[PDB]
Amino acid sequence: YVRPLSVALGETASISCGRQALGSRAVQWYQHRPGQAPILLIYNNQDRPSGIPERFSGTPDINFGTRATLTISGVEAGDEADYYCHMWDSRSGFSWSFGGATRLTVLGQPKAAPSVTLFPPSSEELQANKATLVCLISDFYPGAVTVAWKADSSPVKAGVETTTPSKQSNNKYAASSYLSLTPMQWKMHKSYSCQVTHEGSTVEKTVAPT
Amino acid sequence: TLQCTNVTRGELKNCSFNMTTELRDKKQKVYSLFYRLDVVQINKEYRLINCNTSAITQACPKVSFEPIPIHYCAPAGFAILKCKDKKFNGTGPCPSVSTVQCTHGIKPVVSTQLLLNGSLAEEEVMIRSENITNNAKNILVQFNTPVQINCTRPNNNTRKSIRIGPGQAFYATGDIIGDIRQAHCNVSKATWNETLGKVVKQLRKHFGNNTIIRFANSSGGDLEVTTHSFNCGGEFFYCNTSGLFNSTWISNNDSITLPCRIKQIINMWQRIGQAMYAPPIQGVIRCVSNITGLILTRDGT
Amino acid sequence: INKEYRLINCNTSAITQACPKVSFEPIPIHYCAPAGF
Amino acid sequence: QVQLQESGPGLVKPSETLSLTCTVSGGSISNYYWSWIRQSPGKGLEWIGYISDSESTNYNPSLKSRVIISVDTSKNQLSLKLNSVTAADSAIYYCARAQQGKRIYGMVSFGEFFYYYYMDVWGKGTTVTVSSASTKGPSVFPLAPSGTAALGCLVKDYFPEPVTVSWNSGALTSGVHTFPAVLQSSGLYSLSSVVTVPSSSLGTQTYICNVNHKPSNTKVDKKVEP
Ligand SMILES: *[C@@H]1O[C@H](CO)[C@@H](O[C@@H]2O[C@H](CO)[C@@H](O[C@@H]3O[C@H](CO[C@H]4O[C@H](CO[C@H]5O[C@H](CO)[C@@H](O)[C@H](O)[C@@H]5O[C@H]5O[C@H](CO)[C@@H](O)[C@H](O)[C@@H]5O)[C@@H](O)[C@H](O[C@H]5O[C@H](CO)[C@@H](O)[C@H](O)[C@@H]5O)[C@@H]4O)[C@@H](O)[C@H](O[C@H]4O[C@H](CO)[C@@H](O)[C@H](O)[C@@H]4O[C@H]4O[C@H](CO)[C@@H](O)[C@H](O)[C@@H]4O[C@H]4O[C@H](CO)[C@@H](O)[C@H](O)[C@@H]4O)[C@@H]3O)[C@H](O)[C@H]2NC(C)=O)[C@H](O)[C@H]1NC(C)=O
Ligand SMILES: *[C@@H]1O[C@H](CO)[C@@H](O[C@@H]2O[C@H](CO)[C@@H](O[C@@H]3O[C@H](CO[C@H]4O[C@H](CO)[C@@H](O)[C@H](O)[C@@H]4O)[C@@H](O)[C@H](O[C@H]4O[C@H](CO)[C@@H](O)[C@H](O)[C@@H]4O)[C@@H]3O)[C@H](O)[C@H]2NC(C)=O)[C@H](O)[C@H]1NC(C)=O
Ligand SMILES: *[C@@H]1O[C@H](CO)[C@@H](O[C@@H]2O[C@H](CO)[C@@H](O[C@@H]3O[C@H](CO[C@H]4O[C@H](CO)[C@@H](O)[C@H](O)[C@@H]4O)[C@@H](O)[C@H](O)[C@@H]3O)[C@H](O)[C@H]2NC(C)=O)[C@H](O)[C@H]1NC(C)=O
Ligand SMILES: *[C@@H]1O[C@H](CO)[C@@H](O[C@@H]2O[C@H](CO)[C@@H](O)[C@H](O)[C@H]2NC(C)=O)[C@H](O)[C@H]1NC(C)=O
Ligand SMILES: *[C@@H]1O[C@H](CO)[C@@H](O[C@@H]2O[C@H](CO)[C@@H](O)[C@H](O)[C@H]2NC(C)=O)[C@H](O)[C@H]1NC(C)=O
Ligand SMILES: *[C@@H]1O[C@H](CO)[C@@H](O[C@@H]2O[C@H](CO)[C@@H](O)[C@H](O)[C@H]2NC(C)=O)[C@H](O)[C@H]1NC(C)=O
Ligand SMILES: *[C@@H]1O[C@H](CO)[C@@H](O[C@@H]2O[C@H](CO)[C@@H](O)[C@H](O)[C@H]2NC(C)=O)[C@H](O)[C@H]1NC(C)=O
Ligand SMILES: *[C@@H]1O[C@H](CO)[C@@H](O[C@@H]2O[C@H](CO)[C@@H](O)[C@H](O)[C@H]2NC(C)=O)[C@H](O)[C@H]1NC(C)=O
Ligand SMILES: *[C@@H]1O[C@H](CO)[C@@H](O[C@@H]2O[C@H](CO)[C@@H](O)[C@H](O)[C@H]2NC(C)=O)[C@H](O)[C@H]1NC(C)=O
Ligand SMILES: *[C@@H]1O[C@H](CO)[C@@H](O[C@@H]2O[C@H](CO)[C@@H](O)[C@H](O)[C@H]2NC(C)=O)[C@H](O)[C@H]1NC(C)=O
Ligand SMILES: *[C@@H]1O[C@H](CO)[C@@H](O)[C@H](O)[C@H]1NC(C)=O
Ligand SMILES: *[C@@H]1O[C@H](CO)[C@@H](O)[C@H](O)[C@H]1NC(C)=O
Ligand SMILES: *[C@@H]1O[C@H](CO)[C@@H](O)[C@H](O)[C@H]1NC(C)=O
Repeated sequence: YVRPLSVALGETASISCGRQALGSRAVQWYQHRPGQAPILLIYNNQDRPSGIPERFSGTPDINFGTRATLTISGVEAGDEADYYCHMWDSRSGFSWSFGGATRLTVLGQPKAAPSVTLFPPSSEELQANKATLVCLISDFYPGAVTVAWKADSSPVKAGVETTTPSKQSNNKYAASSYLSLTPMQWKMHKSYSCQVTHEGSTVEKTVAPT
Repeated sequence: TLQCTNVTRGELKNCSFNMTTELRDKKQKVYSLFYRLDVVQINKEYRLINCNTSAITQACPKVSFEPIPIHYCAPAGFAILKCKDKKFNGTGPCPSVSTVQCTHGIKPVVSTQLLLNGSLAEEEVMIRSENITNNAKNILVQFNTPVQINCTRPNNNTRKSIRIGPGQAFYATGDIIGDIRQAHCNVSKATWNETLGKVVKQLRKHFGNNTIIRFANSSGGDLEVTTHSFNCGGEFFYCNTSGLFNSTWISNNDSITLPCRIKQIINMWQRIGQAMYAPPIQGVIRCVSNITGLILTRDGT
Repeated sequence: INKEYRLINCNTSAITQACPKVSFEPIPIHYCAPAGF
Repeated sequence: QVQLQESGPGLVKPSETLSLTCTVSGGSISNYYWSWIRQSPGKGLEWIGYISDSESTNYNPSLKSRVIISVDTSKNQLSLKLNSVTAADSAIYYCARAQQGKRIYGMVSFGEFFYYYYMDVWGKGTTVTVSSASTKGPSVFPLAPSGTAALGCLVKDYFPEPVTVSWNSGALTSGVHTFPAVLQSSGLYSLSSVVTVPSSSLGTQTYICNVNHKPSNTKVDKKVEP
């Protein structure tokens, strides 16, 4: 399961390990952004691989008792991922599973507003007896938006699918939004909108059949 | 009846048992750790080693097993005579004699095979026996230079008080804090090589300047004699000595390691019907002592 | 711990009942020094 | 240095053999330990098993009764054959090189050490989906634009994940923006890419989005123009 942790931008992160050791330990730390390759941060209790910032530091066991904690100083927005504690020690056997995914969320990031781009049905799919509006939303933070479709001025609510806000490489979020229509429903209307409410404000983008 | 399990090779156990409380009508299921040498079978069911032979008395955990220098004195009207002969073997007429009222500081060290913390020999290393031709006479060789031995049980043990009755407390081994390791001893392989060379030099003076002198380990008996049996910090060690006596001598950093085991149910002497539980010692035990003598036993090239 | 009770000493010490023939009466005691004192 | 790349069916029917492969680049296969790690949606990183430089088998007991990690040294390639697959086996499977560390705490002579394994370099990943539903190629529909302008491609009903989108075979890479997919109630993902483009070059330069869907062996292109 997941352990929540919240730090502020540019502060120090104290990720405590899930399972504290019984004897002499060799703890591996892993950073995992969901849907991506895990990144080894610290393999020996204090040793880091080639290409890891100094701001990542693990506690070595010089004396017994001191628990293993991952220390992230000057936390960036990119340091938002799951952090696993791979705990081996002399008393427990062969630790097959990784740690408990600590989900570090960084607070105080720049609040950026979305970028709506609505496309009409293409001529090919219209010639294929199927219409599809696509309302592309991107570069918004915090990553959570609510989409509202409108045929002219009336709500639609029927036949709409929307992505969950996935994260971008620029540490902002993006989400698609498709409204499936019949080729005649899209022709019998004057306009179609995509109200995109992010945080506490809406952004309208309308598209008409001409 | 004890319910024991291995502790997470397979030497020290983890046993639980229904125990009497401070009320005569209440039981309690407490657990404790016991070494292998203290338990025998019938979760697997175990039992203390002494239960089918003798009662057991837990040593008071305030008295110390530390050898304090003891002086034996003769009463008024008597006297003690010392021997100032730096090469005085066991018997014979001591040329230089002096009278004392009390003996020197004698540490009552209960040891085995290796004479610990004893007094040295001046001039050269001495060797004594009643009839050295009689192989049933233990040879009491006493060094002139001490070879140092360091012993330690590295497990950070914990003591757990268990109220077994009104004013009756059984001190048990709670659990190990940290690593589980091996109890052992170290001697310098160099200082033990030259000390065995001095011993082997005096062994030819009555066995032959050409015959070979060989060293082997024990050939049988009990744990108290087949191993270096002593006390360290309050717990009774039993150290394998095959790594020290494995050398054959002809007419003409270094470290040896001795795998010691630890036992708590000990009959101090050959006492029949009496056993003692040594309470566990908290912390990490390590003691530094000199082996100054030796007790050999020739075979009978 | 009807209500449940217990002797006050049970969690600290064993208890010995005084022999009911010996008397707690202060008898005059005389302390004497040995010969030579 | 050393890099790895996985490849596999991407879609395996339930109760079957989930074959997988991973070719490593820039290193010898027979002097490093290799480990398989999968990460299911919602669950955590699960260690499948690992093979040594001596080609020794040792699997997670959670699976084991279904895993058999092989390795062919003629190439730099080793496999992974999870069989009797069920619904919960859908995950992103990763190919990582494990290195062995010998953590000594007491005496090496008595055996007072223990071996720990750490993966330092990883494979990019291979999405595997388990479902009785057959595969299906998509169908690219072009999104025509209208200082700055934006155009893209609609990749309608396909199954299963993923699809790769390249613009001008790889030439157009700045300003590109591919969006995550959308699973419709019919049971098919619909993805859409879009490229922000300077307005003056709309009528001159040509744009072609290259959509590939591997489970269907389909390679399709399309043009975008007002
Ligand atoms: C009686 O007699 C007994 C027997 O005669 C005798 O027993 C001895 O007991 C002592 C104490 O109990 C034992 O000492 C321990 O030794 C352990 C092993 O140390 C050896 O190995 C390590 C690692 O070796 C690998 O790595 C180095 C590079 O680091 C390479 O150069 C090596 O070649 C090797 O790498 C190859 O081999 C691996 C296989 O092992 C392969 O997997 C690998 O791929 C490679 O092929 C060495 O670092 C040691 O070097 C030290 O020794 C030389 C002399 O040889 C010294 O000059 C110098 O000081 C060197 O430092 C050595 O060779 C140690 O692991 C152990 O210390 C650790 O553990 C304890 C308890 O767990 C910790 O409290 C302690 O702090 C140490 O932890 C550090 O290291 C671990 C592991 O790396 C880290 O995870 C941890 O975070 C911590 O790191 C911190 O310190 C580091 C420096 O140490 C530092 O770099 C970090 O940044 C961080 O600050 C302990 O010392 C000894 O082994 C027994 N003897 C024998 C023969 O077993 C007894 O003492 C006698 N006396 C009595 C009983 O009174
Ligand atoms: C020798 O043998 C004895 C057994 O006779 C051992 O003593 C037991 O040791 C185990 C651990 O090895 C103990 O189990 C632990 O109990 C803790 C107490 O939690 C209890 O109480 C809470 C109420 O606060 C309940 O909610 C809970 O359910 C428990 O009933 C737990 O905190 C521990 O939980 C850990 O493990 C679980 C699952 O593995 C994890 O999910 C947790 O996150 C956590 O990490 C654990 O359950 C047990 O209580 C001990 N028994 C007694 C009687 O003390 C000795 O340890 C052993 N010694 C040696 C040296 O071998
Ligand atoms: C052979 O003789 C040796 C010395 O004559 C014996 O070594 C002695 O062993 C005992 C028990 O193992 C030690 O007593 C322990 O002392 C420590 C603390 O000591 C330290 O702190 C005091 C401060 O008061 C300081 O004065 C000391 O010098 C130490 O720095 C306690 O924690 C223990 O509970 C216990 O009391 C002796 O200290 C130790 N003496 C020396 C000089 O090392 C050895 O055990 C003998 N061997 C045999 C087989 O009998
Ligand atoms: C503790 O571990 C030892 C070591 O494996 C166990 O010894 C085994 O005991 C069984 C009897 O139950 C024998 O059949 C095996 O041959 C033994 N193996 C070895 C290597 O000696 C012992 O049983 C374990 N004890 C407990 C309580 O788990
Ligand atoms: C008490 O029980 C112990 C169990 O260890 C007995 O000692 C063992 O006895 C068997 C057979 O009698 C021997 O094969 C073992 O070698 C003995 N082991 C040891 C360590 O002595 C002991 O004889 C029993 N004592 C009594 C009085 O019954
Ligand atoms: C172990 O070694 C020597 C005895 O051989 C002792 O250390 C010497 O002790 C004498 C008298 O006690 C001193 O005159 C020397 O100066 C000491 N030498 C050193 C280097 O310290 C030591 O006390 C012995 N330990 C015992 C007998 O427990
Ligand atoms: C052995 O373990 C005990 C704990 O079981 C250690 O005692 C601790 O010592 C630290 C000081 O470094 C104190 O802050 C703790 O409160 C102590 N704990 C207890 C329970 O008393 C002791 O340091 C360990 N010793 C060794 C040599 O490992
Ligand atoms: C036994 O232990 C003693 C002390 O723990 C060791 O003596 C130390 O030796 C080192 C290396 O020569 C010196 O730097 C120290 O100063 C010594 N300690 C003291 C108090 O003098 C001794 O070497 C050990 N011997 C063995 C065989 O393990
Ligand atoms: C003391 O240590 C020696 C080795 O240092 C042990 O010798 C073993 O003896 C058994 C027979 O009982 C053999 O099967 C092993 O091969 C021997 N081991 C070695 C390394 O030679 C001896 O057993 C130990 N003493 C005790 C009482 O166990
Ligand atoms: C035995 O039980 C008595 C119960 O009276 C304990 O004494 C009381 O302890 C509590 C808290 O420990 C105090 O608040 C009371 O003031 C104590 N009363 C008296 C009269 O002492 C006593 O501490 C217990 N003893 C042990 C060793 O556990
Ligand atoms: C304690 O007594 C109960 C009574 O039935 C029994 O079930 C239990 O196994 C006993 N425990 C031990 C450790 O003997
Ligand atoms: C000790 O020396 C005397 C005379 O030097 C000798 O008679 C005696 O046999 C010696 N002791 C032993 C055990 O040989
Ligand atoms: C003595 O040594 C022999 C061979 O080295 C071994 O078989 C035997 O178990 C040893 N005995 C003791 C008591 O160490």
